[PDB]
Amino acid sequence: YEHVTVIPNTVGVPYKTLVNRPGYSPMVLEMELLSVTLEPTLSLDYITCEYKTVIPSPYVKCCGTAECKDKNLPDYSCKVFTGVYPFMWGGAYCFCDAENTQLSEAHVEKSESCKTEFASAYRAHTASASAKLRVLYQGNNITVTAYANGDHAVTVKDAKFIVGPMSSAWTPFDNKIVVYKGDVYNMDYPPFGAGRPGQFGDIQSRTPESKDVYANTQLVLQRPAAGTVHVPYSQAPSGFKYWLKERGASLQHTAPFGCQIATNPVRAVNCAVGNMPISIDIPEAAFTRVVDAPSLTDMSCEVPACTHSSDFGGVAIIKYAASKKGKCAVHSMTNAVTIREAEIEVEGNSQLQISFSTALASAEFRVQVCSTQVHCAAECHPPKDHIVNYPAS
Amino acid sequence: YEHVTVIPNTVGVPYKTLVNRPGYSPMVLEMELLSVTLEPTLSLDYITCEYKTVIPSPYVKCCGTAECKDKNLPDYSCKVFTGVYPFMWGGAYCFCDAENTQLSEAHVEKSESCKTEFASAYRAHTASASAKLRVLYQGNNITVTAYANGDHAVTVKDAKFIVGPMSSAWTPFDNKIVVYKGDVYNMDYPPFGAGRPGQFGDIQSRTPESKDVYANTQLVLQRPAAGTVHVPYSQAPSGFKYWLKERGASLQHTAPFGCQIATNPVRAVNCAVGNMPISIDIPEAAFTRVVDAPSLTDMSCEVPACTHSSDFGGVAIIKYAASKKGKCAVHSMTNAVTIREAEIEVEGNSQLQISFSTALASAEFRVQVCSTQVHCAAECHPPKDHIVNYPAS
Amino acid sequence: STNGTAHGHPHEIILYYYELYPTMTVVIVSVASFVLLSMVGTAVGMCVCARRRCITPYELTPGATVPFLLSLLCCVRTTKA
Amino acid sequence: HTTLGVQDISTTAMSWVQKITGGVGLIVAVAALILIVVLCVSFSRH
Amino acid sequence: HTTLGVQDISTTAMSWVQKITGGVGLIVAVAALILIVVLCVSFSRH
Amino acid sequence: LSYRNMGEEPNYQEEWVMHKKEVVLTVPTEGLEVTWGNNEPYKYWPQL
Repeated sequence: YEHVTVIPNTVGVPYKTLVNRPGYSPMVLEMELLSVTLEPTLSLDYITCEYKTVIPSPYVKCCGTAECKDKNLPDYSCKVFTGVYPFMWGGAYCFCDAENTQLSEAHVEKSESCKTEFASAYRAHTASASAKLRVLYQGNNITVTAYANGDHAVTVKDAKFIVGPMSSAWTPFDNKIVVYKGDVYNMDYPPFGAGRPGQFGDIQSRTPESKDVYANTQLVLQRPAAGTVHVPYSQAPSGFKYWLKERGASLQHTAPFGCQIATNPVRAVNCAVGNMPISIDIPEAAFTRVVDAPSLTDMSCEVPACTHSSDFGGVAIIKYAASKKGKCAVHSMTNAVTIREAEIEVEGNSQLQISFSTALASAEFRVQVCSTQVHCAAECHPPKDHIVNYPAS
Repeated sequence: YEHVTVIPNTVGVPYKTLVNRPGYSPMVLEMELLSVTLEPTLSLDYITCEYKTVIPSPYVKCCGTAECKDKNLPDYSCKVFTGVYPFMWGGAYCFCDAENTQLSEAHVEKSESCKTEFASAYRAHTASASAKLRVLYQGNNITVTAYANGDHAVTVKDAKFIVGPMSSAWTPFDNKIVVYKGDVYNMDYPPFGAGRPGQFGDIQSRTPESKDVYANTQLVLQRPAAGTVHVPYSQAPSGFKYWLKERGASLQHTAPFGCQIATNPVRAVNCAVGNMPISIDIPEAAFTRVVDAPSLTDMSCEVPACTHSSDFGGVAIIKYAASKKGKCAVHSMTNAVTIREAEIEVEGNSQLQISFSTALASAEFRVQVCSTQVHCAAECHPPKDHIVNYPAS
Repeated sequence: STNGTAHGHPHEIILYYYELYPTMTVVIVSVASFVLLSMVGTAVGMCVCARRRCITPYELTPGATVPFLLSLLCCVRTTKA
Repeated sequence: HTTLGVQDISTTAMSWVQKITGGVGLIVAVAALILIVVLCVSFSRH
Repeated sequence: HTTLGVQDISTTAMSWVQKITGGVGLIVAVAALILIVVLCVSFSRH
Repeated sequence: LSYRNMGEEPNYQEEWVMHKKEVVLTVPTEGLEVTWGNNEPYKYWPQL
């Protein structure tokens, strides 16, 4: 027997459903969402890391002129300085006084760390559903973990479970995201080949192992000091190193609805929003004909104690007259009151104690025991605490 | 100097643009699209193949009863047949006449072929476009391959090229696709754990090397023949084998806009539709001041031959009077006529022959040679062919 | 938290505001205003109807006074001088 | 759970207040009709 | 490149036909005005 | 010291505590999550 039900996308709240197969005794199932996964479809634009300013030994031409060769390298910079007289350990390196030159060449490359220390620039398109949920089937708690697409079926205790498809459609991620180790940031990063010096994206590469790189660092060579062999330069500091200090809190801490952000793959776990359908194909092996059950007559409902709260703060005693010994289902016919007991045992002229939860001060509710209904009168009182540590219906 | 231009998304048609930097002599660039692939992500749902009905030796219990054991196997079927009297080579296998039983057990597994012969069920999300543009820069054809997002910059001959972003987003693939070897089908396949017998998805597995499998084949054991040892059964034939015969033509043959479908990884190649922008940052080293050019005067235009077609079916001779020897740009000031020549050489009292393409029968067009304009009168005739094998403006 | 006593009377009624709220009370107040308007409209209609009754006998000549008391407060005071 | 749009209890008390409103509306409606009736009587009298 | 919306040629001939239409419209417009003028003359005469 | 609401509007706030400090934080119906250094986040929920 296929049972279709819709529950809100709220983790930690137990929801009860009445399964009524015609000709068979009613069944009550308790369902609770333990966690809800939203995985977005990603497309890597580029990756950013620390840059390496590769500077070789300067070509000091004694008694002559050196010439710059235009090289096809990222951020390639070249300059020749006239009238240089450099000094070494044992004296002057050159013979001439003013007829010497120094060729200072430089270029920007990806640092050795880029394979380990890097930030990935992703473009989030669409996302999917998928999460797990528990359910008390036949007086035992069972764990069900499946994709919330409404296609992925999972069989637990000979019962087929179909979760989803998700009602919404909200995600904490934007159309452009940035991922560093275990932190995800909603960033409007610069496009590929449009990075600025000193900012996030000053060095852009396709993958941490990629060959060709983009570099905009504003590298300019300076004239060396008097009698000194060195390559002085003016360059904007690493944009990635600066961002790692001035990025702030990630989505894990800033996202609404209490979203938990996980990595590898990047997805949002536990997120309250919208509803979710759940189909349960209960086997006929767990059903019992009505005839095989008992009836009930003259019923009276007395409420000796009631406190309107999030938990079952109400106690109710129901008197009855049963035809025979058997199991009867207990369910509240009022949407404001919820019963803790799913099924109880009856015999003849006896009584039953049930725990109930309600929000109303004056509660007039109908309780369906087996196939017969009884009216309950209750005057519930306010609780001592205004704020509670657990969610309710 | 940054030059922004918009060309239609049409492969095989050359487009000419006039680059006019104030104070510098005009420049003509001929661009032509080469290709425009399209790759879209895809999350493998499952894989389907031929199934294997694993049937062991039947347990024939002579003078006794055999009992079925409930096994956790895909499509596990068990049955015990009473009053069996089987025969072998040397006579009867059992002593008793009617007190014998036969246990017939069966289950469905993935065939050995599943590693080789299989169809993959993918879920297509978003697509990433990648191409190829030919540019006649400084009398030489250059190849530019970049992402059409309007961010990925490529430098060829010291000129920065920015392609895109795309005007439009159409793909021949739907949200659900099926891939078999080199053929892609737009199929609305059944979800994981919801396959029907005899249909595509009767056997569902995560990967061709996966351990656990889903099976719905409608397998029922039958009673064996009189004095015969065999396991007769009724089962719906392989859904994958049936689909391989009744699938029809793939996307490669049915897709619009003349799409070519490639595999490993799947993606659409060659597709027209919409326009595309192109930004070219031409270096200042490829520009020449105007003061370093010449002029012209008195110019008559004679058209000895014209045939209105997709190609340059028109010939035009322009007479002139030049001040000095230099290069002058040739461009049609009429949007209906296109000139093959971008630049020519002038001297003094001479002439020039140019090739032109037009659609109109009566063509009155202005040709701008250097900085002076000339009126051309042409009476073009129809071509021999009604259908051509190359696109035009 | 915020206890929502029952009453009474009224009193507690306003206490509930804190419990489930922003709103609630304002809508009730609007309803009360509408009720007051209905009450006021009825009274205005009643006064016009009272005129409709005193009509005819609005010309002149003896004849109430008379039924002018018993007489819906005008009636009289009205008959007289 | 819980959380929802009323109205709800608390019965009795609730009825006490509700009963106070709308009665006067009925009164003025009846009075209006009665005034119309008398007006028609005058119209007939003329 | 052709593939555009007209109109275009063929001059002369084209003018021959065009000139035939609209002239009568001008005539009836002028006549209308003249009739109004005469009407005003009558109004003045009265 | 960092804190956020467990609802639609998280409103993340961060501060480096160095001296003796007393902090008063409002707890909404959805809940308030407070992280104090390297300790596991403390969850709080107001009672009716």
